[PDB]
Amino acid sequence: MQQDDDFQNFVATLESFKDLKSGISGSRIKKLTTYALDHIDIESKIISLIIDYSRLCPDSHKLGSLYIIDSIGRAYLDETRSNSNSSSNKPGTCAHAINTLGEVIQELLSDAIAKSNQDHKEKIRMLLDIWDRSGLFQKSYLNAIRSKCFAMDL
Amino acid sequence: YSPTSPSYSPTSPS
Repeated sequence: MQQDDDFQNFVATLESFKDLKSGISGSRIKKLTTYALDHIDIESKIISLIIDYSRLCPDSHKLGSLYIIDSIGRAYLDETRSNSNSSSNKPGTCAHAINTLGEVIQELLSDAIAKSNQDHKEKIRMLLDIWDRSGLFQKSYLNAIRSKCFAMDL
Repeated sequence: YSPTSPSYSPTSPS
């Protein structure tokens, strides 16, 4: 790697994601997740960037950001689940990244479904269905859709 | 081909 492969890859990839319409290509998700998971030395910066990336951008990017938050979130969750407070010090990092998404996931989901059509809705329903199917998540931690109405009532 | 490149789903982040 070189000095040209710094946070520039994450930003430039998310920017190229915003520059395009339709399609949620996994390559851009791979670059984002790659630079995040490469060393985990940045949490609130990466998280503020993807959340606000969804915030400032159209519908395709609400869905796209849900898939980005999904990959980095699940990867963070497994990586910090593999760790323990008896083998780590100084709170922060991916643990706090998930904790920070935990304050916006409610509006990210509820808007991403309300902005969606039957197809994108069903995709968001499938995303949360896979979260529940994986057993990596539990009840009272997914109410984010402002209760089942959104994609779960139909 | 598909609308994604490479293909990706909530099944696995990696």
